[PDB]
Amino acid sequence: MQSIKCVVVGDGAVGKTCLLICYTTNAFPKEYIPTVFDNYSAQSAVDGRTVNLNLWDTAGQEEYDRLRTLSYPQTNVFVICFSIASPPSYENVRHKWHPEVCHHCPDVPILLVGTKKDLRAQPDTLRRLKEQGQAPITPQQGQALAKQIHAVRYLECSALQQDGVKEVFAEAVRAVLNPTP
Amino acid sequence: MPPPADIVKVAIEWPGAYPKLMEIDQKKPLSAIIKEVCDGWSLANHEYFALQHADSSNFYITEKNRNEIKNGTILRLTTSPA
Ligand SMILES: Nc1nc2c(ncn2[C@@H]2O[C@H](COP(=O)(O)OP(=O)(O)O)[C@@H](O)[C@H]2O)c(=O)[nH]1
Ligand SMILES: [Mg+2]
Repeated sequence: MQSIKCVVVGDGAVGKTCLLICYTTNAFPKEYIPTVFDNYSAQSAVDGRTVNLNLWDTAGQEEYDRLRTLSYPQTNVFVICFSIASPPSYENVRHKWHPEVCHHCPDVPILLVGTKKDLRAQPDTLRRLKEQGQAPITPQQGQALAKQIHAVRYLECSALQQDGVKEVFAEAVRAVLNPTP
Repeated sequence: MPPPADIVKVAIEWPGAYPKLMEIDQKKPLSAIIKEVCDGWSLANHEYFALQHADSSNFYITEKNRNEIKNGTILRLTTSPA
């Protein structure tokens, strides 16, 4: 077979842990626990081929900045997440996450992922964001950010609904096995 | 008063090698932990090595203080002092 190291990064609470646990266990975490680091594995059929994924969960908090970058050596692909329901986490892709992974792993492919798409049209989220003068990220905005940071692709998912999660990691594999110029 | 955790997550650096992110079994002797760490970096003679805080304190890790290590602490593999 063939293994691939995939690290998932992004702001605290954007949904990194639920993404990974849903993908690898088909269960949605019952309780939020801050991540320190976690190494998961998956074997996935991707375009008729069986691939091993060596998956890493990271702490998004600035408190663990140095710890997180110790997980980056030998990474083959980064999945950078922002929450569709938190525009500040989108801006931190531009200001923190994309520059940090490129600083540590020059030219390593990046998949951009908008999480929690089930919240985009939820009235309560819409009302809470409106009190902050905000609105959920649109798919076109997600594409525009992917273009800006030279991500291989923008994808959206809801780990809670188990909607689009499989496709994120299949595209991560393709970024390593079928490099695009 | 609550007891310490029996497993703790740490990162360990060895200058020139790739870092190791691992969970430490706190019921396992520190020497066995160091042997596991050393094995990963193709190092033998583990009793000639020690773990020390990577941050500015640079305290050495011992059987008597390993209970104070929190999850997410960065350690450095070094030569034992004595
Ligand atoms: N509505 C919704 N909530 C989510 C989703 N994924 C995660 N969450 C919630 O968002 C919070 C943070 O999720 P988590 O995966 O731990 O984020 P992390 O801090 O990036 O690891 C938790 O309360 C989760 O239940 C999702 O797809 N939809
Ligand atoms: Mg997490």
